[PDB]
Amino acid sequence: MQVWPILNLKKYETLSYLPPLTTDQLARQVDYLLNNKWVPCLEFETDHGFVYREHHNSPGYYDGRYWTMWKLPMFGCTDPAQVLNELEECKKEYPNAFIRIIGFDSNREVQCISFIAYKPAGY
Amino acid sequence: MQVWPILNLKKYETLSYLPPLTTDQLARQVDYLLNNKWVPCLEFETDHGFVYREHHNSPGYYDGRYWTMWKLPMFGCTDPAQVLNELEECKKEYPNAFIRIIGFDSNREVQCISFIAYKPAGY
Amino acid sequence: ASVGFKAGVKDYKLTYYTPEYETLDTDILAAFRVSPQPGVPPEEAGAAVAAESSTGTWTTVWTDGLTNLDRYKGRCYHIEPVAGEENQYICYVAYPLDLFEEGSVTNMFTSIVGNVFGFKALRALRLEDLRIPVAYVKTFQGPPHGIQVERDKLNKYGRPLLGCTIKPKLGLSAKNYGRAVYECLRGGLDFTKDDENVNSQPFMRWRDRFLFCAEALYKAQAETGEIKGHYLNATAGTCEDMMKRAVFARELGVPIVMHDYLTGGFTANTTLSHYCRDNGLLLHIHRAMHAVIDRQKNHGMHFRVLAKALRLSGGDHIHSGTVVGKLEGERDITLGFVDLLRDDYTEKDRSRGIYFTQSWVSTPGVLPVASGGIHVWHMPALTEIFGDDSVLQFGGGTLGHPWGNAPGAVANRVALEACVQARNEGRDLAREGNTIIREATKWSPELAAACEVWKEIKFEFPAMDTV
Amino acid sequence: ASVGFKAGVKDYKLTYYTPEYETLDTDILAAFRVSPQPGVPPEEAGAAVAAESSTGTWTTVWTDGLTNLDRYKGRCYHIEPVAGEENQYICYVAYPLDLFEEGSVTNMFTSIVGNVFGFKALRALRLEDLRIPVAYVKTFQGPPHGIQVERDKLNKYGRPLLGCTIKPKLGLSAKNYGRAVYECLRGGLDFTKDDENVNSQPFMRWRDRFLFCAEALYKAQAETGEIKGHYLNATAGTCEDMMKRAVFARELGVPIVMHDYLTGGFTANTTLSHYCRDNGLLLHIHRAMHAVIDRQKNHGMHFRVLAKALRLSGGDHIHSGTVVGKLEGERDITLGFVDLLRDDYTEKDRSRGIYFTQSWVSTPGVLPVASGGIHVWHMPALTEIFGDDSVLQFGGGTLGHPWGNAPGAVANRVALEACVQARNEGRDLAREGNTIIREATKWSPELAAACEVWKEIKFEFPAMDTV
Amino acid sequence: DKLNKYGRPLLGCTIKPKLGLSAKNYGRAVYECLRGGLDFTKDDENVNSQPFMRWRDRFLFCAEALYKAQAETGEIKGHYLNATAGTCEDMMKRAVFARELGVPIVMHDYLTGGFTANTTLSHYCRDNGLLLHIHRAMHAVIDRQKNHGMHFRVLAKALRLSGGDHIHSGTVVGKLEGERDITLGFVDLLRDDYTEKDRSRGIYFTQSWVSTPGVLPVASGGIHVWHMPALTEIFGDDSVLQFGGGTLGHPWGNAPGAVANRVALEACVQARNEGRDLAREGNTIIREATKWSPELAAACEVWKEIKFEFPAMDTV
Amino acid sequence: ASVGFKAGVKDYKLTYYTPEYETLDTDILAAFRVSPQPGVPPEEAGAAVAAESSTGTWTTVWTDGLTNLDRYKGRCYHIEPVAGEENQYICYVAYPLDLFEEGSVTNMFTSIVGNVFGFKALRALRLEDLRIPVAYVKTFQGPPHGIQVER
Ligand SMILES: O=P(O)(O)OC[C@@H](O)[C@H](O)C(O)(O)COP(=O)(O)O
Ligand SMILES: O=P(O)(O)OC[C@@H](O)[C@H](O)C(O)(O)COP(=O)(O)O
Ligand SMILES: O=P(O)(O)OC[C@@H](O)[C@H](O)C(O)(O)COP(=O)(O)O
Repeated sequence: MQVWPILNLKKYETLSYLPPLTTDQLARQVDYLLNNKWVPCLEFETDHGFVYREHHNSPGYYDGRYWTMWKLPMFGCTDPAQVLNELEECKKEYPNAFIRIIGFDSNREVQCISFIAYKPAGY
Repeated sequence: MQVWPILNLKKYETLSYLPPLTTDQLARQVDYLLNNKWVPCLEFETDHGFVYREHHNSPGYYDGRYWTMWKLPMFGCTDPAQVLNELEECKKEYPNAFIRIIGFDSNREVQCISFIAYKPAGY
Repeated sequence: ASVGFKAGVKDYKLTYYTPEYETLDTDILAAFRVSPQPGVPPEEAGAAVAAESSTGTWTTVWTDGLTNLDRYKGRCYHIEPVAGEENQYICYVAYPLDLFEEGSVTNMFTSIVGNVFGFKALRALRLEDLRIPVAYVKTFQGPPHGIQVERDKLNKYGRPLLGCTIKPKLGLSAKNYGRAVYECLRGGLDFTKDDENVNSQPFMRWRDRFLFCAEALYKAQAETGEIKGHYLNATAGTCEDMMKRAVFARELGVPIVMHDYLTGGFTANTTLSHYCRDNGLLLHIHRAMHAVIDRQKNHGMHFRVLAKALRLSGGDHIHSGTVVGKLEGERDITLGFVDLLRDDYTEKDRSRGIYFTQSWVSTPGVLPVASGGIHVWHMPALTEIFGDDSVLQFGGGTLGHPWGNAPGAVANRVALEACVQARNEGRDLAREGNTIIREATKWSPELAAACEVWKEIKFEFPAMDTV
Repeated sequence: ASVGFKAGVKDYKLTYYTPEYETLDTDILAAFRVSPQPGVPPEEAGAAVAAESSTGTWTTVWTDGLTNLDRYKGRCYHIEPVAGEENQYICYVAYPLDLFEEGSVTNMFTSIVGNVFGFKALRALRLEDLRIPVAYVKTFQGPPHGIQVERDKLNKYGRPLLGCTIKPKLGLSAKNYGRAVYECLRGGLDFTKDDENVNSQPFMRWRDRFLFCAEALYKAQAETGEIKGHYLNATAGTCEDMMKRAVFARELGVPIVMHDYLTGGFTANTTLSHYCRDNGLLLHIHRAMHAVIDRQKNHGMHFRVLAKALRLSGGDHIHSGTVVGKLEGERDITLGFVDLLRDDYTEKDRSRGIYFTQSWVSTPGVLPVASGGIHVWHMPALTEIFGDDSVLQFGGGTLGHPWGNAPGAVANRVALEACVQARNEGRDLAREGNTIIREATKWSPELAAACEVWKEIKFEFPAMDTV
Repeated sequence: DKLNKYGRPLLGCTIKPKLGLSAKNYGRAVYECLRGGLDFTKDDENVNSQPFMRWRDRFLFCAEALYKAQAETGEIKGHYLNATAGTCEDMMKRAVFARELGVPIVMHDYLTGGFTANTTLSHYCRDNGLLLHIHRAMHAVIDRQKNHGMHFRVLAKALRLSGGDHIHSGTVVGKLEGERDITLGFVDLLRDDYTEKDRSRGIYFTQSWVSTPGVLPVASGGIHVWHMPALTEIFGDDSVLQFGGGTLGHPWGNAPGAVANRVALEACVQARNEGRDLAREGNTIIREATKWSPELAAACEVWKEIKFEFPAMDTV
Repeated sequence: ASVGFKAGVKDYKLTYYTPEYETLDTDILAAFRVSPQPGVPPEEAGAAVAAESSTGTWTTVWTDGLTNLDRYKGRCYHIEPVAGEENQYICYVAYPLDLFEEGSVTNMFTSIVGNVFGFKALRALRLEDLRIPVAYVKTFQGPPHGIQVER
């Protein structure tokens, strides 16, 4: 009977309960994103990697959900290399940030993909 | 006339005003627990050893009352060694945690026993 | 079929003495200790009690024929003479469920205890017990929280709870009240409380008291790491004022309020109990004025009846006596009503004064509070008579310690944990009581000093109310 | 100046027996009948009563030094042995004005009567009287209307008011209750009333009762040309329910509501009294449960204390006994508290059990209500003992008449006007009582038939509560 | 958007036994399930306010527990607090305390409570930012038999109109009836803006919704880790998969029980996203995960042989 | 005393078929007309109805040990075959008073009729009658007026 850990066990939504993604696996999720014709975009955050409540406590309000946008959504992108390329450029500019890849479905205006792609050391 | 101390005098409910329990004394409380046919269970906490109020201030609400469960309640346990054994295993896995032994009375669904069994250094 | 109407007065026994009656499970049953005047026979005395407390009057009225009196009348169904007493009987009366308003302890008492104690034909009358049927018990909310929930909210398990009444009763200012509160709480007591008569007075107005006590309780809680509480008294002159005080306690976020249920009243108490259930406040109940009604064995109402009435109306704690302290309370009779307050089922047992078997259909239990003239040397007896589910209060016993409140609290908290450890280890608190306390004095200078002060204080007098 | 603090228990007499004290005009004074246990001397017994009902506890506490106890402590200032009794004294205690919350009868009782009756060191204790200082009397509203205003609103002058309790107590349906009400009212009675235990029950819910009784009272009023009223009972389980009932009575436009002040409580009663003052409703008060507290001469609280408490909390009528009926009530003691209820000033007079002189600073008077086992032959005694300012009620005495309610009412109204005319003419009701009634039977067939039925009914037994 | 959850079905868990637990014990079981990776825990449909556990004590302890698990994991958590009650007044009282605690979601039994009370709560939830989970307790008394009653698709349409953010829609593969085609038919009527007539799925009329938002279908009832690939395949990302016995029945307790379900699901999402066929490689995907998840492994052992297969009463 | 916890699914009849039970006067009793699927025996069909309408689920959970299930569980205490019908029985179930919210017909139905009619293991199910105990009847207001008052 194993006891599930308590310390240093922050998680990051979809796919963070699986073993770390190798670069092939990462590339495969971006392919899935592009194959479905969703628009990719990257977001990064250095200060508040996790949700918290500082300005309000009413139902549905949380601080820390919005991260900052890296450049612009890559409309018309079709080459996963282009996406992975931006990831590298962002990483080098913000080595201290959590970075995630999201994909928009403009038709339903819902993000159909969202997963952490890079985490600072210590995490 | 002695003045009762103010600093570093946190307490931990039942039995914490008595001199530290020797291992015989500890074993005796676990016997009392088992003799009454209550179910033992261990709980540990590393972050908030004491009650506090962060998410609400209405009557009866306090944060820090729930600790995390070590394994599962030991239903059917009858040997105090089994309990003291888990204590050792938990201590070695969480040397930095406060750990306590509780005992359930399933009939009334009330904890009839609860006492701190291990404290991190500095405490 | 509508026998005719014939004006005139006739014996109550003709209609209200029904020795063949089998009681229904929905009937409210009553055990009265009746002392008739010379020349008035038991059956008539009992029938007269059953009559005026339910449907009848002193002379025949024609309206009885518009209903079915057989189904509404209260009836004396059994009489048993009292051993060793002359001209004293225990008359049992059964009242049908349809006579009571649902959820109103006020209505139950207005019928059963309204006028019968003043009949010219009786010398004295005492209500000893009531069997409240489970169908009537369900129409009540009962305690706002009860024992289990209270321990769960305060995070306190495995030992009685310790409290302390600030003294002098009246006369302290609001800032001084809070100062005395902070010092008692930081020493290890779980609760401090307003004395029963502290409401709002020229020397200290309620809102100033509530405010300063909140600052003090929050300070002691931060210092010790244990949840603390201070009972804020909401007793007041009008329902409106009572609610005002409860509302500010809710706004401060404190865990417990208090009410004097008999001087305040059952109508006001039921309102506060419902409010407490709705707002998460624990409710402590004082029985101020009870001995005016329950002390004497020949006339009045026994405390067990008033304890049952409170569990129905609502309260999380209720003062229940100390047995060994300054106010009356015999051990067996006390253990009897303590069971009626905490348990779900208590079987008939005349040795403890319990005349009827009582079931509570899961109405939560009330925590009994031992308070009144007790001190450190009484700790083993108290832990032994009451057990873990009780609140032991020491007013003079904390504020009378030679070193002040904090050390006074440590003394009581150490004496109690010593008894709990000893008991849990197998020791006999009844026989090793003083050894356990004496042993603790070896490592607790605080306990030691208190032991010196009260070593010779005992309260032993013959009791007035015995089985 | 701050004498030192020395822990330990010491005699209460050292601080609370103060025989040299001169009472202040703002002090609340109390006369207790104390019966100490063997070995406990009067001074200590009295000092102990004064101590626990005000500022002290069982052992010395250091906090006394933060205040000026001399100004807050209650004190036993005089002890007088009881003639013919052994080991029984009347101890007088004075309580400073600062100990009480303004306008709260609940707080006054919580201090003076809260815990002292249960001391192990006393055998029995009885509160006989209280001198309420005029400075404290002004903090109360008192009766919502009072005698003068009530007569003015109802347009009734020159004779006692007549009322009638519908019977059987419980069991009638709402339409039947209204039918019995209309018939009693049209015969000449001024009021009909719910019995004290009629609240809201399976057989008859309150709103249906209030509604049908309004139709009935309005019908009798139109038929006779005299203002009629029916006391609608607002007693209930919670303050909320009580107010709901009072509010519908206001909406129906009826003139009077009713409350059981002791089973309901002082806190709920003060709320209703204020509501009645604000909405023009007359308030009738029942003393249900009083004999559980005031019957025995050795323990309890006398009715005069509970009558004073009601005049302060508020009520326009209060049941005060009949003297000659089925429930206890001695003539002299009764005339004593009837004066305390109606007059503005009553001088000390031990022959009637009045221990202190009482002033009311114009707090309106309360109308005493004689009810309980009385009938037409008692009319002269009742008119003679009580006078014009009273309400005489006949429940069985109206509904038990052989010809029904209307003729039953005429019987009582004719018997009363006969006594009023005779008295006003100079006749002596005490000596010519039966002649006056007998003379009326010659021209009132209704009175005649009632006389036949109750000619031999008397209620004569020794009294338990005597001066 | 409010919960910040995208790219996979949502995971929930019903606390058990249905009735009988005390308020402090309910919160203890809630904290443990949430910290293991489940997004939501919930009151069972019949947990309202009862002698063993009164509602206000439950709401209060569950709030402490959910806030603790949220701080530990870094993911937004929710616990559906049941507002179903006997009168409209009592229902509103419960919704109001949920709003005061700041929790994100309440729950209502729309058929036993009623449409009139449900519409009132739905409006209140819109006005106060509360998500509303709907239970269909009592539906099979009306929709089971093919010859008499009302089909569930009609009751599902009625709920999307009256109001609810989630609605129980069956599991197909679990302990309660639900055929695949008919289920996929009303799941489309619940989530999409337009569904064309299609008798093969029991849809008799073409239905348009003029942008009325979609309702999230909730699969709950006798499902476990081995059903994960079928569930992800039948329902897709927009669904809530609930495991009551499937979490509280894990041999190591609630936290490990939650990890088991969260790992099994992310494994299926990754596999699907990579191109694998969940229908054919279902068991391989789960089996592969057991190699690195001791938690999943233990659950697989317990339920390996549990299936619920009986003929259906309601067919096209 | 806390028998151990053993994960895994077991027959409902082991805990919920209690033919020896004497019903209490505070119990809500139910008469269900059950039609089981072929291969599912009456006792299990009835036990399954009693189980899901009160305290149990499809597999063993450890939390049962934190309470006293014996006092909360609903239980199938009697089964009687239906005359002239094949594979149809009347199963009687008793539910303890503590399972219901006072004054809420909504809660009574959510338990007794909430999910059981949709079990894959049953073909059809019908609730024929309920014995509402007088202790539960008193928690309701009932008709606003009733026959007598209305007339
Ligand atoms: O508990 P009851 O019998 O109702 O009696 C009431 C007493 O408890 C009372 O509250 C007290 O003030 O006298 C206790 O003070 P102390 O702790 O200093 O003795
Ligand atoms: O007035 P108290 O002494 O309080 O006593 C109360 C009685 O008056 C009581 O209300 C009564 O119902 O018994 C009177 O009925 P009846 O008129 O038929 O005798
Ligand atoms: O979803 P429906 O078909 O309405 O059916 C309702 C079920 O989901 C029901 O809520 C449950 O309690 O039985 C699920 O528990 P478990 O997860 O332990 O199986």
